[PDB]
Amino acid sequence: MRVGLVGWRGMVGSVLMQRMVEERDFDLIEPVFFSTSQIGVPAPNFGKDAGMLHDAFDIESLKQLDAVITCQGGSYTEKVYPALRQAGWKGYWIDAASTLRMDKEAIITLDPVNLKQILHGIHHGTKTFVGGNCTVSLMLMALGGLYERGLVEWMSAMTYQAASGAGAQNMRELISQMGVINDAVSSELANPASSILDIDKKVAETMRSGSFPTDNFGVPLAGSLIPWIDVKRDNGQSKEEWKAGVEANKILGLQDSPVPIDGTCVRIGAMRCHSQALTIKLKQNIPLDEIEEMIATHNDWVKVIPNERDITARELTPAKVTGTLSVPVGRLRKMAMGDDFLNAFTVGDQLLWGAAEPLRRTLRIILAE
Amino acid sequence: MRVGLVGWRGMVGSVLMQRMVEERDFDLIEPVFFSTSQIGVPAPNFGKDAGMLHDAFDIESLKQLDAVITCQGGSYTEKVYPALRQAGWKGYWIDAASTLRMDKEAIITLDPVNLKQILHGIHHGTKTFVGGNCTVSLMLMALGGLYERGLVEWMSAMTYQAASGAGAQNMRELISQMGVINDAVSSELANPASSILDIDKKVAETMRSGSFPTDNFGVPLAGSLIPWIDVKRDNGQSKEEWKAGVEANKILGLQDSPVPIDGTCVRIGAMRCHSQALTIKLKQNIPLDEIEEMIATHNDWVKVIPNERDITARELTPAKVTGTLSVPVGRLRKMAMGDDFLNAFTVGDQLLWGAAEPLRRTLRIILAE
Repeated sequence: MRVGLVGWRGMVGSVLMQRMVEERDFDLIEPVFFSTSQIGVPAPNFGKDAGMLHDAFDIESLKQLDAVITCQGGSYTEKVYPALRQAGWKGYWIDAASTLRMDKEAIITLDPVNLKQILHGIHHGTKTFVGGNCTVSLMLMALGGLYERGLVEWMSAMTYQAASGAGAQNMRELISQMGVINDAVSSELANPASSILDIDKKVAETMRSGSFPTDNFGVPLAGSLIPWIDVKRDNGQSKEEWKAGVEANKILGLQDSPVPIDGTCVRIGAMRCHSQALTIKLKQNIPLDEIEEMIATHNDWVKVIPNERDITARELTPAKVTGTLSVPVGRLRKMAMGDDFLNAFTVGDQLLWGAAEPLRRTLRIILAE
Repeated sequence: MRVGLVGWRGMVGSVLMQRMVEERDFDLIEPVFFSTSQIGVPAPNFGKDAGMLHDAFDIESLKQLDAVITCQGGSYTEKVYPALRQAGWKGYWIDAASTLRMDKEAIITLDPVNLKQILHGIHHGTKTFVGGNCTVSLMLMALGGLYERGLVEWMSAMTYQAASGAGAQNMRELISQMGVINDAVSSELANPASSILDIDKKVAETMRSGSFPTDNFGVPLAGSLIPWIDVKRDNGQSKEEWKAGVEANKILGLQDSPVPIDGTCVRIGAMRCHSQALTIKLKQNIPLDEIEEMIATHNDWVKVIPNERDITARELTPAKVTGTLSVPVGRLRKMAMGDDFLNAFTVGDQLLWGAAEPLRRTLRIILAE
């Protein structure tokens, strides 16, 4: 199989390349590397020679491929995808971008949750497979066991989203902001006799100053939070908030009778893990033990953490999860509202299950069929 | 009125002192400053001479006071309060600590919500007045207009709690951790062409290292979060999560038919403002405009932030709110679950309405009555 790679040098693409090397995906394909900047020079060698860099915008070149995996983003997909399909290309388009998620000819791919749907699509002529929104994918990796059994009546999701969701430049800005905050008080910070209110005064002033680095976020992130992600929609949701309901229900094949999913999506000062605090309304009163089993046995990556302070502090955090494929879920308990209300808190890596991992897995599924 | 001040040198105490100076509270009282480790040293001069620092554990000296305002904490109250009351002291005990909050003889004070309850207490022999949990006070300052009208069926609260809530050393530690994170990658950040994954790897290693300053939190906070605050309770709640239900219903005088309040309390890398993401179940489908009016008209400090992207990012954040008495609430909209589900996101300063402000206001109410 001849597989084109686009956006392999960017953040998501570089994670994908790392994972494809780790899993020896390249052993099974003929990789063709494309560039949006410079062509004709040697392609990256991740273990074997792959020839030259090809023109990412050349329709004839793309037409010769059996598949494309693109992490290049929405602008690229919009520019290339329609023309490529119009030109008669029937190969597999595997895409990280949101562009095609809700297209009638596309399947959103999260195989631990919807392998059956993916396989049906492959067998019946679906050629476009799109990774879902990071928060959606991470939530379903945590709660797939409940959703697959049709037990969720509705879910409120309040999120704690990392800088990586916005981009590499945003991550850099977050760290720079952290440095500027510390710089303001570093001389007196470690002196317990120094006025804590004077320290706070300087921190607040620094964060409010015009020179505080906020080009990417627009406002401070370090030391703060931003309770709005992406553009406004007419009903008052942000696009980030709206994505959950439409995408999860497409993944789950419930568009005719969707699970209402809503809440507030908040950016916080984390690098690359999204966390989510969930109010889950269940259709029945299920014992907590059974809920724990349903969740834990759904997939190999979900990890149900005992509901205890010390273990939670150590295991259920971005510090623990960053750069791993593990999806811990904890604080699992019935709520004051009733035995059909379930609290959950989950953490997941935005770049792995939330971006790169479903792309390589989809490739492997297509190969095996 | 002779008023004793205990724990005035600490963080909440320092904020209280600043506020009492700003509002000229000292003009109305005879302040007597107490101490644990500086007995005999001249008392602070905030405008007038207050003599010398008295012994905070001497019951005989405390008995000469008409009132005590204590920011000293739970262990101090546990030791001094029973002994002082048993000695026959009939003065006013105004306390920030959680200790006496649920005692039958005590009133939880948040006068923009329960002035009437406080006044009735004063006129009927109540001599113990206790500030509520920071999260409870801040939530009710935002949503008092709905709660006082009995329109809330239940509420799920997912919190984003500032470092200051854990203590002054914890806030310092947060800033310290920010510095350590930046230090690890400062060279790479200054280079435009550095790899984001290399930067990410170093940040994660730094956060996980024994050298990372985690003495107070036990785990990283900067770059992370901690979805557990305070001790575990038998039903799986943390103490922090349990406080909202018992305290809010006491404040509102709803013990006979309490509003269910529950959720997950999470520590994040914010300086001194708590933020809360609320799923509010209403007993009726109230028009959104009317909800906003009910919220806005409740008190002088709540601020309805229009549900627009740019204004939300600028106004509904710790960076905006820090060190002010403003309690913005925004993202006000009906949710996917139905028009009797209200989303709300609110931010409030932990040290003001969440700690010091109800104490000085209670003093002023007692003085005026």
